[PDB]
Amino acid sequence: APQQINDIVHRTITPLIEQQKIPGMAVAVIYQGKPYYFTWGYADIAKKQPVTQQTLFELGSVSKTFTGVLGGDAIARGEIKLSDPTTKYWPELTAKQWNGITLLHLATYTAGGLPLQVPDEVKSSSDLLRFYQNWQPAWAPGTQRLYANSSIGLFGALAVKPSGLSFEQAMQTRVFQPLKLNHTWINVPPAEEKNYAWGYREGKAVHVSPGALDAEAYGVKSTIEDMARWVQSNLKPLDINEKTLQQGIQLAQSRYWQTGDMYQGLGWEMLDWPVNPDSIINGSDNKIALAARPVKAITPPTPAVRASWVHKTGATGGFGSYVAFIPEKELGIVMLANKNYPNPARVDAAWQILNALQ
Ligand SMILES: O=C(Cc1cccs1)N[C@H](B(O)O)c1ccccc1
Repeated sequence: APQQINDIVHRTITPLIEQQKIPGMAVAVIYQGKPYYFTWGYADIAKKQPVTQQTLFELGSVSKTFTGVLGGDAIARGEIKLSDPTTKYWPELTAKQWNGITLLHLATYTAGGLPLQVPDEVKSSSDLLRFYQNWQPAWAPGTQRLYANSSIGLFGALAVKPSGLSFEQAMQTRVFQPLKLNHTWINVPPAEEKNYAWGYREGKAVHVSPGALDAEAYGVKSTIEDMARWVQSNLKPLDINEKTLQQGIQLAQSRYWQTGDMYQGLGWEMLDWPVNPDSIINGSDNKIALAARPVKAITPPTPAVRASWVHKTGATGGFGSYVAFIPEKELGIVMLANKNYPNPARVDAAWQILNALQ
């Protein structure tokens, strides 16, 4: 890598790994469109397996960006419309609080207070119908944003219904394969287990547990190479050959709602560039990011703005990920770690690196 990239990445990440006691980490910097990779530490402490460019990490909520894009692709295919009521795709959702709640509200966490987590007790498909039927919104739809797995998770499940494909099959066929993300998975195959890093929570090696709508909200595992390709795809959607996927990417970066200086896309979150680093750094902290906040509708949504800082944080019990890019500068970064460490530390490091290179 050019020495400038080598230096800012190592001078920023090495201290981070030491301060946060991260076992293993992989970073990709996309500079002028080309990827540069960096790895440190361990994917499996006990077995002394190092992190490599082929190591799989749990992406946690960064998976929502894939769900948003898959949803965008379904819209582009004419299979669903964000203005469609949720009941159009789940007629069994007859409870009256659902009248007025559209796929847009589900995708953008504005349905009226759907909860952050789907309860552990929910497993069967009928357990899920019961959970949503019994949920009582705190607010009218389209008035407040409350980040929630049960919101975008349901959007993902419903978005693929017209296709008749399972969510995993749709994701593989319509997003992973076209983009050549050949080492990106919702369920890690046995052939790839040798590369699946363990996550570490309080020193214990752990992997994400099965849960309702897990694939849709936090279930993707990927390598640093495939994630750099994901960043390149989102930085330059026009280079993508598959028409509906190119449009879906563009739709996921449209600005649907505004809260403070942040705009909500489908999965992706965006701020105008140049950004005030404190605004995105402090903003990433969980109980700012997970708070109930009033939203202003952007009517109609603003098409993807090239001069934006587009990003998403993600975590599972044992992993912490972060992706951010700036279309206008053809610049981006992916940070994958097998410890769920504070979001502000991720954003601070990313900003230090990208600001140095911009
Ligand atoms: O819920 C998850 C995945 C899991 C975290 C712990 C067990 S599964 N992730 C989202 B996302 O990374 O934003 C989340 C939700 C609530 C709090 C922190 C993270």
